[PDB]
Amino acid sequence: RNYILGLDIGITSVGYGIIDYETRDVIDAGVRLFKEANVENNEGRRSKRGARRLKRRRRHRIQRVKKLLFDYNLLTDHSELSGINPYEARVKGLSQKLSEEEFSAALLHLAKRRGVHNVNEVEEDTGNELSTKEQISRNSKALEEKYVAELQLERLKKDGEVRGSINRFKTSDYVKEAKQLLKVQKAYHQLDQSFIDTYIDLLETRRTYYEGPGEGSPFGWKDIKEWYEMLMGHCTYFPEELRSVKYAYNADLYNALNDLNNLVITRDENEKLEYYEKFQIIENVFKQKKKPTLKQIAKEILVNEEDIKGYRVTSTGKPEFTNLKVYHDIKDITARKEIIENAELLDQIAKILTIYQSSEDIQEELTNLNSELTQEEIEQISNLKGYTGTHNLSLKAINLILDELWHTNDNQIAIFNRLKLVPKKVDLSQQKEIPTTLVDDFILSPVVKRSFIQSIKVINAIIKKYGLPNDIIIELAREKNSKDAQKMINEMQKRNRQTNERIEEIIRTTGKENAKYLIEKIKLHDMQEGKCLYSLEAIPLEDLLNNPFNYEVDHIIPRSVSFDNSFNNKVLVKQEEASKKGNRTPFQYLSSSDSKISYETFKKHILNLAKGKGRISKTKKEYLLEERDINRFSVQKDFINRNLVDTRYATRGLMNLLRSYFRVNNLDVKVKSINGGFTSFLRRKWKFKKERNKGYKHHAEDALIIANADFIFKEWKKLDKAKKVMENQMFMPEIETEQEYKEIFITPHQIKHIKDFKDYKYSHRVDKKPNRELINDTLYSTRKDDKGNTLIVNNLNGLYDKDNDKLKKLINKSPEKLLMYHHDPQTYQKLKLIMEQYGDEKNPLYKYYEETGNYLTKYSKKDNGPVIKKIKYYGNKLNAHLDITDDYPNSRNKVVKLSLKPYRFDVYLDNGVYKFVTVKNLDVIKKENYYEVNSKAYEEAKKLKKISNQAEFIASFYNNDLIKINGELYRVIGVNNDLLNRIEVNMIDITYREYLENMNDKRPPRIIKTIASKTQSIKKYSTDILGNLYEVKSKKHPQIIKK
RNA sequence: GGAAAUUAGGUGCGCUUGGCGUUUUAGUACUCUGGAAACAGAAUCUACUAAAACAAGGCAAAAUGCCGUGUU
DNA sequence: CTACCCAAGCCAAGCGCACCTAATTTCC
DNA sequence: TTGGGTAG
Ligand code: NA
Ligand code: NA
Ligand code: NA
Ligand code: NA
Repeated sequence: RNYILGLDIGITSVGYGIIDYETRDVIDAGVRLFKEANVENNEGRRSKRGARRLKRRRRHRIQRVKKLLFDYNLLTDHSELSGINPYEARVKGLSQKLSEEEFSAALLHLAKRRGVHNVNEVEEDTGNELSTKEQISRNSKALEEKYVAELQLERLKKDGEVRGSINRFKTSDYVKEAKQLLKVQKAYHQLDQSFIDTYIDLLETRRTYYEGPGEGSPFGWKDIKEWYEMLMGHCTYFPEELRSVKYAYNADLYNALNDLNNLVITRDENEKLEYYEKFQIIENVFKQKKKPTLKQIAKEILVNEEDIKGYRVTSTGKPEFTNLKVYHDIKDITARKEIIENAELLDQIAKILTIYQSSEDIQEELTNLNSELTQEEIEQISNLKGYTGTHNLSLKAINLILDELWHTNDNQIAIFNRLKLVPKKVDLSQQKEIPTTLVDDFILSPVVKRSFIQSIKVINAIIKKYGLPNDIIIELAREKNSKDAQKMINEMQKRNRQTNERIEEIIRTTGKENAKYLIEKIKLHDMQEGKCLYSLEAIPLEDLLNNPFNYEVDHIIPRSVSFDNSFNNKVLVKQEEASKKGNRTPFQYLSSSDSKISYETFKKHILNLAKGKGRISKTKKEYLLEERDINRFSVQKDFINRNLVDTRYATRGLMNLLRSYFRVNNLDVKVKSINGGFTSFLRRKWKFKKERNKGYKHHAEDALIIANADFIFKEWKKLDKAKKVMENQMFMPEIETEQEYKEIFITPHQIKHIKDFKDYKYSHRVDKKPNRELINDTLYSTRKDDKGNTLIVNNLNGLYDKDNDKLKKLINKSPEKLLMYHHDPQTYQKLKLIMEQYGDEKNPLYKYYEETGNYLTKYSKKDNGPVIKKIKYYGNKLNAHLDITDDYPNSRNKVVKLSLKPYRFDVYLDNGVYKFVTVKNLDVIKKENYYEVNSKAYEEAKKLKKISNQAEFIASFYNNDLIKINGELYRVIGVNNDLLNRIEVNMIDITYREYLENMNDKRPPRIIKTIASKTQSIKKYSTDILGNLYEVKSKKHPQIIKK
């Protein structure tokens, strides 16, 4: 039939509501669910990618230093340098002789940790933060008379350690020390100047941001030109043309001419500047003064400033005129007419200055110009600052209309329109459905991008199954992400705690239990300092408590135009003032005779109220002092745009995409958005359950409410004015009072259909991506007990943190797990003493150090033992793991990584018994065009699971795939335990965590299913994006993945 | 609403580095044994320093070498 | 099996371009 | 939230 589509677009969900356009009965409703596309995910990938390069290039630096030492025959395979201490050698080499083994180990150590380059220049007063800027400053002061190696050696002898936060130095300080060392060791070893040059180079050299990665990288570029051209944007009017450099000469001339052509001069002659005038202006004030002032242009044209209007202006109110940057930058170093009067050359100098990023490359590229530039000039030009960014137009666009700017008075947009040049757009005439490719182009957040792409796919599926709707109404989340969302929640709860405490304070003080029924009026009362804002008369709290009906909550701006139901549009006033005011603004009401006070007296009170701590809302101030005319349509448009509709950038982009698609394919579909604040008002007034603990269906419930709102706006003729604005159609009945407003929207008994609806559908996005995180980073050592079991060795760090009770619980439950319990028991007894004395304290080690200022030290008869900074203890028995012991030679024990991230599991039915094979991310291998499962790993896993050749493959299960275990349908999380045949699932219509909360069940909030001989049946289900269920069938395990 | 410009603020993608962190091994300290000491042996607990590995792995051949946790 | 338990790499410094917001001038 | 070992 004819239907209205409502969309609730969220961070992790897209809820849709389908309701009849006439009957207002719900056809269908559901939720599309997916993971939040938060920026930290890709940040993690980029961060790891950067870390790999750092480690790779650091290693490559060392190898080259060693390869250099090999070539000069200071190092051999046979040469042994193990006992040597670099800090001792590096200091000794500064004034004495070193062995070929002792000298090289000093050079190698320097090459490994070479310090920073960029931080160097600027000192920072020490706020005692562990900042690089602060630390570098602190070391420089302490490096005044000493070299780096010297200072480190002193710290080593004096403090016992070198490494840490302090070990941050400038690269120059290392190089300075290296140079001195090489100068002294120069006499004792046969080295040429090529040696000392190559090493210093190797020590200090690092890639630049514009140089990028090496030759192979898909992230790299061939040269600086290709690098910049890829990044820079394209012209608005010529898409094929690259933008001009922001400060090209012709670009700024274009800017200056637009300024002059926008001017209006009041005089007997023409009000617009003639060509000869603009020529004189450009030459006599623009090419003469760096920052042209209004006076200079006025003096040139022989009028006063007051006669000149229509000029760009700064926030101070001072005129802003285009600065000819290149012209003056070059003029200052050279006044030769050969250079300055050459626009083309000035253009080329600007481009070179902007594209390339260092003086040296600038010089070379400037030299390649074969201009009339003196080399002395070129070197001077290369140090010019501020050549960054692009103009929004190409030189092609700029040069084309430059004469027109000179000889007409039309600005750029007037000329472009006259020339029939339209800003580039994307055609959707060919598209069979609403495209998803365009989303990134107009989006800022990764979170919003995914939500939009999913939203579009939801729409495309709905129109395919249901046909086109007349109306699409959309609401977006207030939060940009979940972290931001949680912050909103915290502030909400905190405010609630404050108000709830305030109410308790009143019932204890007055004994009037009525206060819990007057929260909003009390909130207003406290916020308004106990005065009626319209009469400025005092509102005694006792009278408010006893007779609350005498004091009315009035809406500042009438909701007939404001559509604002929030606390910001509410004021507690006397019933008499609220009655007299009617459908007016405070300004309109207080201007009339009906009012007790003048608007000025009112304005004064509000302004003082709006300043200071606990002040009135800023939005409230803007409302209370609204002096525009409410009946003016333009003003009504502003309020609708602020409070009734969603005019945020992301919303506009998506909405325009939909409208553009429909208009081009000539589809009569009306698209609109709605402010979340207004829908919340509806849900509140339509008496929906306050506590949203029903699970995912709330998203579909919201979309139905959103769809119902669209229905209401198309039902009434008084809402036709507002409906028109929401649908953005070009251009009367209207809501006249507060009471009328309530009648139209507060209709709780007309939406029972929504609440009674119980046919919600759910769609969970399935993840099948290969090569995600393969395994946890942490390296673990192992031990073998007397029983023969290999045990994981864990570390206890942060023993002196306040809230760290890990050690206390460990000793009370299992002291024998401490390796220190078996070896060095003297220290254990020393620890146990500390533990027993502060048993009540969460961390006995914290309170100790807090009181003594000293840490637990290893036992020594001389009381000179070392501090204990972390304690090893035995963990669980080793099982599922990654053996990487081979990376560590002659290691007495196994070295492992843990948590083998599963890709999927394949269920087999083997002789009436269900079993499954766990496919790890480690088992999926990449090829140039595709991923494939390791057959040797799969068969091995098949054998370890005792799967037989007779067994038949049932299905594969990825994350969020639907599974029916013994007749109950769940969604797959993943393999929880391969060895114990335990897979983890969750509920489809709700989280299992919340399900237990509703039941007040204290069981662990995780569903673990065991696939064993007691398992009766396993089926694989799936859904469309709308949440419609269906069963699947397959014959063999997919071993090839395309990516 | 759209076009250009000026200032301030913000978001993302990409690049370039720093010092940590985990682990092994070696040396030293610490503990234990013998000894007048030197020193040797044991232990590998705690600490410091150096060398090496750090998503499994895949390329690549003197290289400011390259890829491997994102999206679809 | 149920009902537990544990533990999971991290900060700081540059840079390019794209995009957005707010304010100001003109015009379409 | 999730790999996965543990007590009973
Ligand atoms: Na480009
Ligand atoms: Na620049
Ligand atoms: Na009055
Ligand atoms: Na940025």
